[PDB]
Amino acid sequence: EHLSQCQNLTLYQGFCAMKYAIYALCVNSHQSTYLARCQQYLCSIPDSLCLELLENIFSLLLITSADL
Amino acid sequence: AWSHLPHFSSPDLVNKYAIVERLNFAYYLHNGRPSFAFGTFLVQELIKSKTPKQLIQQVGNEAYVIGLSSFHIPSIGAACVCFLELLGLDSLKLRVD
Repeated sequence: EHLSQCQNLTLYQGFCAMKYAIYALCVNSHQSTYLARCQQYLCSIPDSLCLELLENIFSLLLITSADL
Repeated sequence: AWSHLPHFSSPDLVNKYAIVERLNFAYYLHNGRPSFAFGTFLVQELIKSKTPKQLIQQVGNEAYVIGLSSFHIPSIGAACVCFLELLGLDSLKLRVD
């Protein structure tokens, strides 16, 4: 329940930080609030989940059309 | 699917983007390192020139392009003349330009 949701919360937080990061990334291609939106959400997230998200951001920094 | 923890050198990605470069003669010429320019050019290419006539003509075309690039600057022009002379071709097209 709540303890289970607490794990889901970091995931929900991960879910919360999930949308904001791409949205900043999304417009930045075809071309900032979304970026901080994740980053702010990223300031107060769990350990392994947020580390995974940062790795994903690094990937986004090291991606191309094939990686897309 | 990026299974391996990748970085600035993900092996599959590294293959996907392995793009290496050698210090081409433009380094010396553009700087202006004449005798070293020809010598390093030979070290890298003379043996590597499986088509010595074709490779020599290509290098000459490159030399002419480089020279034409820098009309005002003196040093580049002098380097162009020396490299053409060491090449083994005519020394009047670049000078005329």
